[PDB]
Amino acid sequence: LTADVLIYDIEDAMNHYDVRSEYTSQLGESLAMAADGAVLAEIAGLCNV
Amino acid sequence: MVRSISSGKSAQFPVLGRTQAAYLAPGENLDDKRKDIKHTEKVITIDGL
Amino acid sequence: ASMTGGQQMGTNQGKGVVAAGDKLALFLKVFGGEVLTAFARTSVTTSRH
Amino acid sequence: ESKYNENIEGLGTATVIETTQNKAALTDQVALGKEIIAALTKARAALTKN
Repeated sequence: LTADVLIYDIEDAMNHYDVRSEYTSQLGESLAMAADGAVLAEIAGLCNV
Repeated sequence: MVRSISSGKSAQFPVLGRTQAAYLAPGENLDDKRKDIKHTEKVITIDGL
Repeated sequence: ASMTGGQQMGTNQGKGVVAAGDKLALFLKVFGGEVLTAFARTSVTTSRH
Repeated sequence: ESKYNENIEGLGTATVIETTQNKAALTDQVALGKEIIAALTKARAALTKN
């Protein structure tokens, strides 16, 4: 499982904010989210379905 | 020219012009006549890389 | 009683723009000092796993 | 452009055409220079008036 971000440099030229740390954090939260949802689905269905 | 600017997307410059210099006949009003000053800018947008 | 020759700081003016509806019009929308980040999403891991 | 200049009628530009002379019969490499000289004088003056 993964998360990926590509950014045209020409936009980082004219930006007027950071977006680095924010991007990183969002990737991490995406990871954790995927894990939790996957698990819950698995127990719920796979145990009793 | 060549005047340089960082940060944002596009650039623009303000301009203005002339004046009207009139005598003030003593014992009269300074608020009597003002045609003020015209105000407009010209805009320039960069092209990608 | 309004005062004409109001000097019209911001305005289009120019020549052939006609219009001249209201004011600003010409000006710069500027915020460079802060960002709006999306929401932190909590999780159930590890804990009860 | 068309009909659009800057700062009301306050200022304005122009492009000076050659006065009563043709491009076809030209490229004689002599009359050309003279024509361009006088026309350029007219251009300079037209600038000064602005």
